Amino acid sequence: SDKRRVAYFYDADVGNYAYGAGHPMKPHRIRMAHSLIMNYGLYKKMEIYRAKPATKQEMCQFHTDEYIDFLSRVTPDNLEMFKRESVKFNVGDDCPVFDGLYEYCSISGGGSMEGAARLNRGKCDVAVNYAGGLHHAKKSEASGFCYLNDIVLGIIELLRYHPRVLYIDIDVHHGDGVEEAFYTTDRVMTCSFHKYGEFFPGTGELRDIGVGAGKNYAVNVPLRDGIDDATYRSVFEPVIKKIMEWYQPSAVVLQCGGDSLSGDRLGCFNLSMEGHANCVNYVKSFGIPMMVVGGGGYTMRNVARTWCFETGLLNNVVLDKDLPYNEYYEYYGPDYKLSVRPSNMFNVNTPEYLDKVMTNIFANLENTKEEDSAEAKDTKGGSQYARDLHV
Amino acid sequence: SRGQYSDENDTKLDSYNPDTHIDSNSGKFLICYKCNQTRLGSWSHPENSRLIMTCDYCQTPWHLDCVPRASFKNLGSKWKCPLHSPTKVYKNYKVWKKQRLINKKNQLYYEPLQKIGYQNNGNIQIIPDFKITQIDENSIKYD
Amino acid sequence: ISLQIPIKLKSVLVDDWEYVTKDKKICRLPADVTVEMVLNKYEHEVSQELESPGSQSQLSEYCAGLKLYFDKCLGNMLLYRLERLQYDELLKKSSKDQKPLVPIRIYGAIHLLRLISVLPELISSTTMDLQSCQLLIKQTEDFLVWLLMHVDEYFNDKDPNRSDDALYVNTSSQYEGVALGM
Amino acid sequence: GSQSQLDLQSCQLLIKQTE
Repeated sequence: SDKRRVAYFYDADVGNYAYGAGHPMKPHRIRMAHSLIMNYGLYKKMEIYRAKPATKQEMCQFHTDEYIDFLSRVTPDNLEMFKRESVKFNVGDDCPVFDGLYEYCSISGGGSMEGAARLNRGKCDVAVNYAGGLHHAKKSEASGFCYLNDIVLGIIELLRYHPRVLYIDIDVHHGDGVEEAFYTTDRVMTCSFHKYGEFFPGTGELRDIGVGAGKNYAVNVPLRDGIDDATYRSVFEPVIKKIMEWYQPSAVVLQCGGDSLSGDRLGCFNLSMEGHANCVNYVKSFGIPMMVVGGGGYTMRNVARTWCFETGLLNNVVLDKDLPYNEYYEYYGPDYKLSVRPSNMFNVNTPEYLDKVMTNIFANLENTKEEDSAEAKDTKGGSQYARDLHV
Repeated sequence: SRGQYSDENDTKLDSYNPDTHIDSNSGKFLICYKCNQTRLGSWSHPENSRLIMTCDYCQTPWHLDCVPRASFKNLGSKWKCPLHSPTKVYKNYKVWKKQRLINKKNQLYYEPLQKIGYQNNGNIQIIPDFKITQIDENSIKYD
Repeated sequence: ISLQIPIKLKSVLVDDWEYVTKDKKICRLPADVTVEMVLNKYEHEVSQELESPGSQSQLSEYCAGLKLYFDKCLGNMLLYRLERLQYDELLKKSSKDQKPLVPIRIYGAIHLLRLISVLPELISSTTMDLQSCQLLIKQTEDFLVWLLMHVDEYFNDKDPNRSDDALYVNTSSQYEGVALGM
Repeated sequence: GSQSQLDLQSCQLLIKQTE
């Protein structure tokens, strides 16, 4: 809607990491999203930024000392001797290790703290971090099939400028660690959309809205196996409208998870480009400070398509469906158009069930009313452009 | 299997509903308690069809919209229909945990002689050491 | 051979098993009540409620034998797979300040009752005379009868979710993962 | 509206009612 200054941080090292063979969750989607953004000519209203690797003693702001020290010491050649810390944090059993793991966590946490600092100094209204998005882990855990929770690393880094923080999770495999870390405090409100069925987090309920000062201030909605665009609009607009009319947040952290797209390895939702765009569009419509972060997406074509669409609209330009030639020209679909087609799969959700969720949510919410900190030390990294327009 | 406490634990078309709305036990239709609508729907427009899960204890029908549930669980603890006594009712405080049932030589015993200001903290086998006392409905009405 | 475990205490053991495995809860390490205080309450209470023809001799002898039994046979049969790493870290903390490894004064009456219940499992597989067995069974039955009256004070029905006096600490995700791993 | 109401607890109601 209104004109906004959108900042986007990307590290080239994020792309060249492979989690493993047969691995759905992977970092290669970030480099192709970056390439699509670079080749779509979005640089006219954008600035490029380089994500500095996370400093060790500031990385420990969320996690424990031994967990970070293990992550900086973990590698495939010594995982066999690392058995205790391998099984203690669910590392190598469900989430295998690889070369450059600590590098990935460092650059992801650096990008998240960079977005938080850009929010703090206020030069850019919106920060986009596709490089991070690791949003399932916990203080001493790699559960939820990831390794870090860099959103909660970036949320508290923006607490100093933003007292009230609002977080939204729209993809499946919701933010167990995100709502867990900010359970008992009203300062950060965690909203998450997920399905009751068993997922990588597994958690999420309708009665776990908070304890202590954070009571009634962490709303979770249990959804069903696939939502139509109209039903998702009817379940998203009133809830977020009531939240912004009651909570009065001063910041928004939006999880741009591609896991809820029409067809991926573990996703089970059926939203098209319109359905995924309205989540960001609605929370953009209030103009309060914003931080877009993305970690979801098991299929490259769908998550790259929706990330290019989000990058397009976020700058208030008309993003066309045609894809310019790039290194991934023969990648996205047969017709090579930027549109994720919603599958012909049934709408399990009920309007009566949605109305019941609305009524109990409204009745729930009616009762309520470190040597480098706050720093933006980085480099633009736009001197050389790797635009491959030649076959 | 490995030393667990075993107490109660063990995307297609509309065809889920006929497989759930008909149990073939007596050739009848099960109707939910909150609303007296089975809501099987029509084949041409299956969006009005609602999935119904039955209880694993008393086989009470229940719509997925009346009780806040969104999926069927068939691994782990069996789903409990919310029309029974609470297991951990909380009222410093008190954590009621029942007194279970005894099948060893009918040790649980049945002695109905007072049924007045019984104060037997629940645990009644209603009729028309550990002691599962017997109670009647007239006493429940009276008190 | 098999001692008359009262049905209330059988329910207590099943509840403890549920808490350990299904609910994933372990007992308080710094328990307010251990075996030392329950035996102190025994000697403070049961001595004056009966005459003294000499029964105090073998009464205290059985108490001392039980106390000695609770040390070595704790790490042999007890410690459900969740509690192995808590035992490891307890002995590591005991060895940190050069203190001797004495685990009897750490665990509460739940492990004491569990050791009481596990007696017929290994009593039968040894050359152990019935003459002392009858007296031991009778006095252990008296022990369970005493525990019956004290069951509300000693195993009060509380959970580790809103107070710290529930004689239980809940498992953590890392501790749950590493306890059942190895 | 209570008008009337008439182990070791099998006889305490009668003495309470009479006395």
